[PDB]
Amino acid sequence: NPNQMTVTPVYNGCDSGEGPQSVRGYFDAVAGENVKYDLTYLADTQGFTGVQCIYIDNAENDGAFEIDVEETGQRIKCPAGKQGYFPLLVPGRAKFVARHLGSGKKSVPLFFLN
Amino acid sequence: QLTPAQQAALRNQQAMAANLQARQIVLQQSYPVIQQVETQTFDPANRSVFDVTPANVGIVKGFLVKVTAAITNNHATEAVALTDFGPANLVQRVIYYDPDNQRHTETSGWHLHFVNTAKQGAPFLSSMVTDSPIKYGDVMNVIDAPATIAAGATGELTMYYWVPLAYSETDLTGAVLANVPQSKQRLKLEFANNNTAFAAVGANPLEAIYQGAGAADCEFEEISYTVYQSYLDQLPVGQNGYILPLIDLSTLYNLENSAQAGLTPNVDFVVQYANLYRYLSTIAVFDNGGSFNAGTDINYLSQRTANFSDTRKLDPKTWAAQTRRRIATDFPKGVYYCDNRDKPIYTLQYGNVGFVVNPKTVNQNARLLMGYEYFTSRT
Amino acid sequence: QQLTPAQQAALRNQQAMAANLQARQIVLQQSYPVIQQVETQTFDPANRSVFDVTPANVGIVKGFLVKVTAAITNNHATEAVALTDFGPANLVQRVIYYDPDNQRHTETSGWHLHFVNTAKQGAPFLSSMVTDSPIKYGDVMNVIDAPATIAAGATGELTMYYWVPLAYSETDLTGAVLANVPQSKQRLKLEFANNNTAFAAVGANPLEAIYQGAGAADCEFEEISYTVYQSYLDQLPVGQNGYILPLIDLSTLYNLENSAQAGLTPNVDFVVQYANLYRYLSTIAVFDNGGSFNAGTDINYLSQRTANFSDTRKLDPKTWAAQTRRRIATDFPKGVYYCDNRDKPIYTLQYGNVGFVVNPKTVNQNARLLMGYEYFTSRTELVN
Amino acid sequence: VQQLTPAQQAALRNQQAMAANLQARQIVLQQSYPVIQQVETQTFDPANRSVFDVTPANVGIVKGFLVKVTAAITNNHATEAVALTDFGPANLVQRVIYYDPDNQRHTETSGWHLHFVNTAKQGAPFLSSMVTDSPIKYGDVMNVIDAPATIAAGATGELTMYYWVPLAYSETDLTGAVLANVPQSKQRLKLEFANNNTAFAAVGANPLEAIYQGAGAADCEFEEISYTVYQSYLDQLPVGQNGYILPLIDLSTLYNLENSAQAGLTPNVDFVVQYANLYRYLSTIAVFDNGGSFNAGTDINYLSQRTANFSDTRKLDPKTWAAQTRRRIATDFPKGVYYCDNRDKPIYTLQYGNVGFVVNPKTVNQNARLLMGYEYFTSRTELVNAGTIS
Repeated sequence: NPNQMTVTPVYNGCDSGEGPQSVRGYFDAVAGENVKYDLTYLADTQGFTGVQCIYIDNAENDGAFEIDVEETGQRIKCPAGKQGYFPLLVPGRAKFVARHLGSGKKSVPLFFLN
Repeated sequence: QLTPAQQAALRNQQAMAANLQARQIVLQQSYPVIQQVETQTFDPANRSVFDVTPANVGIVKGFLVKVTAAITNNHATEAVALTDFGPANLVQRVIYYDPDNQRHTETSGWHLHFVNTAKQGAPFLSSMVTDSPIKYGDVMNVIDAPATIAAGATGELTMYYWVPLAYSETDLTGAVLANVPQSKQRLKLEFANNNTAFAAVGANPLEAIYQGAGAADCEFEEISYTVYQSYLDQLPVGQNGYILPLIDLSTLYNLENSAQAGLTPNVDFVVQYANLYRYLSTIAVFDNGGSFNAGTDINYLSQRTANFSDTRKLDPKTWAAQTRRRIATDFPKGVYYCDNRDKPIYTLQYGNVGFVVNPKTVNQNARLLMGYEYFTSRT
Repeated sequence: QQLTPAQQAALRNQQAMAANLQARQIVLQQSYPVIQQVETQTFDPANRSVFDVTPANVGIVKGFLVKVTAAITNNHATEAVALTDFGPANLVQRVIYYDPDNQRHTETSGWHLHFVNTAKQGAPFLSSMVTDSPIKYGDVMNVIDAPATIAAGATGELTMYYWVPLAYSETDLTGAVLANVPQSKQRLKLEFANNNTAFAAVGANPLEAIYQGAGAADCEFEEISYTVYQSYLDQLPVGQNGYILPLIDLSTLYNLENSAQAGLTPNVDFVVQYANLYRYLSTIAVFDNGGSFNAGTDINYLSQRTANFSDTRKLDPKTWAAQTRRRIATDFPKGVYYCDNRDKPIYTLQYGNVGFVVNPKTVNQNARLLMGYEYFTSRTELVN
Repeated sequence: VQQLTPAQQAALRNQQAMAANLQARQIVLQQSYPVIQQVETQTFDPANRSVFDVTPANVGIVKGFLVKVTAAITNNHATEAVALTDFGPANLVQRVIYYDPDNQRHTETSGWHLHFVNTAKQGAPFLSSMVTDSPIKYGDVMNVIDAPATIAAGATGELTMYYWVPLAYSETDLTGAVLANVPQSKQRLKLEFANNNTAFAAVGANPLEAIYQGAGAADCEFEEISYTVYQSYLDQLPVGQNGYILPLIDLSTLYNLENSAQAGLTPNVDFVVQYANLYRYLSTIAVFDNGGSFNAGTDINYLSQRTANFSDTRKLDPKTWAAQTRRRIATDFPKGVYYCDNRDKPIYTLQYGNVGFVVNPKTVNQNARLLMGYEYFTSRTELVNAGTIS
């Protein structure tokens, strides 16, 4: 009742184990990042570096936090507002790209650098 | 006597016995209640995500979500036909958060629907066909969808989903106490839209409702939902206030799904169980690059423990036979089910366990969509 | 000690309940079930349609299985008739049972009794389920059967079965009737359909009819036959005082009854109060909308409500139907609504007056709700 | 005043023995884990052989065997087709016999009787797919038990059949289960399959044991048959201060299915098939093979179970008898096949023939007979010793 409303969850702020995560590339289709992380995982800020690919960097938070990550150019340190339920969305607007994202388990650099 | 171990076993038994007694008393003394929480009619072209706010009352067992829709095929000449999941794809995702903002279930409409069927022991809310001359049958169209929607037409589909908190009507494990002022309940429903509901010929039909040569010109006219909240009303009161099964109400029960890739012909593809959870059931959907086959692309399926020891390594038809004993029919093409209700998969009880699929054929973009039903208790 | 009469009487119960259950368990573990034919008769309902069957007085009687067959001929020159929604369930119009003390138990319509038989089975009563099995299981024996249509000039054959219960189930003897004795006669009375009730003209109310169509006026039964089988327990265990018998079970009545309620108006809550003291196990509501039977489209919602205006299950028609699909694996015929209260029977005096509610969206002339109840209830006591 | 009564169940037992047995069973189930494992697969041509002796694995407590059978049948006739008989693929296995490690036989019956019991125990046609109005595409997707309704002249049909050979009564009742601890004395699961002489019936011939019948039958043949046996057992066999913790009543009781044939039927005369003593009969199946004709009750006046004090405990017309069966399997068994459930109160005579199964036939053709099928419990023997030193 009394909608619309939104209710969100986040691991932003606590860190029971520091960690790093790696890999991922694509060209014209929608790329998906599914996390199955019950044994070794944490939710963290992500760092997206676009190197020679100067198409858009795309960041998709899950259904609980609808963050649109806007990127163009050289990389930076970003803080996602992730959902506690696991999710990952990614999209690149350029063709034939290297995405080398950094999934951080630990609260992170809140700015953007070239 | 009995020493240390025996202390902890005795405690476990006093706790288990106390729980069961409390459950029995709640069931005999209380009162059920199922009441509408919210209804809305909309065009998914305008909005497809809704955050429903359940009422905070007593112990919450779950939500029955009624979903109706009208779809029009405006293609000049071509029809569309239901996909294997059809109306089960009217809801793309469902996520529930309790008053402490702890997330419980977070899964797809199709996975939730398959679990609803597994728990019923037959296709969920279906009407069985019999020779009875008395006119029983599909009278009320509880779950229903026109097979096709022609260019220029509007169809009315109906679908129901039960979003569980409590495991069942008698096992509250999973029930919700909605006796903590402050802490409210959150039910997010993400519905299908024109992009997800219609698949062109040759496209992957996994998340779609209809597929066919007329897909590009199909549009929802509207979708409507009504959420009913379920409740065990008139709780019994005793000298300590409400008589409540404390273990039941502080234990969770969730459904979740994920996608795994990396399959290659004749090689065992192993999906490890993400250890600590007590896995009650596992659903594996072999999305073979958009193709869904009736077992012909699989050599065998199995559940294996750290040892290389298989507890049920079966050819596809025999695997299907076990499922026919559970739901009186087969799940749709490429959908495989495994019941572990009486002895939940629980690593730390017997090493790492994995769900295994050894594929006979592997197309491009092949993957296994895994759906789990599990408890995650005091530990 | 202080004797709290109320607390004590309850205690006395609690011991009564335990004694009853133990006696039931012992009876079930120790007698042997028997089902035997009591009477068979073949007749033309144009001659006689009411029969008083006399059950045999032996042991504890659990119920009666009544087999009914019939041949119907459509002699219309050109028009056919088609089964109504209830069809062969209307071969028996009414059934009434009286025990040896002449206490009446069930008294209801054939259609209501049949719907309860289905509810208790968890599927259409004695039906044959359709499957993909290549082995030739199926409708082999035509246990309950009737042709969908009877064309002008044709004769159709029908078979129908009804279970008239005394005992609640095979394991719960509540409602059973006690034959260690002397007593009277029950009077299993069967009132059958005849040419007047079985055939409805186009536009007429099909509620009580078996066939409806343009050929109705020229339809006639050729014959009806019934065979009553009595199910009972023989070789009753004997102990110390005599027969070991569940006294509460045998002094409780398990009955089915039906009635008609009128006074419906659009968008207004039509409330049918539960008639107090009985422990209502199930409720069936048939919305006979002036001869029209609709699949929920003439109803806004249905509910069960208690004296505070508090609804325990106020549901739209499809959701109400969903609950029923969980009980009988399909839907009851158009306009027939079911409500299961078996585990927690509706019992006023436990929580104020309760009512069954229907808020109609459309109300035609001569609209009414036909209510069918399944209940136990016994005596009741109290004091200051 | 019917007999026998339950006071002879108590008089027949030591409640200490039964109490212990049951407790031990529960500990084993709790401390055991269920396993279903392939033990053997084989493909062959019925023209060369059709009888096989499968050797189960000697591990833990064996509950039963799931037997998968597939076959390809070619109708080589020039122009005539054949159609499934009433039993169809249920006749892919003609007979089954199981011998335990102690050389004691348990089940010895026909494939069709075994299949009908599988159905009775499931409460619906065994491993069938029920039809519903669900728009979601559940249904006969996997063809678990399947066979073409007809095989036209020149065509080849593919069939699949499954049978569950039980040792244990159910998943929760281990009565009849077999302790096979790996000590090397072998079990024997004997299977006799259909062949080119039993699978095809000519028009006018008795179709009882056949899979297909029709004008092209003489020219039908098996291209091949394949079977896979899966063994279901309980593992992590318990050990205590006595050694193996084992239930003794369960393992000294036998849960068997057996068949027999009786002849001598005469119109309007009670034909009585006596039950033997000692056995606790859980169910009875009677097939009225009326000289090759199988009718839907029209050749029978009534069926009953009779005894020996009361008279009949359930003398019923064929349709009413069928009604009781519809409550058990949600449909009717095939034409001429009659079922009787006595699970809650097993037929147990103490004297031979105290109780009989009755069929009073309306019409009796030449070579008429009743093919009986029984499910029963009967006691074998147990002791508590083993050793091993190395």
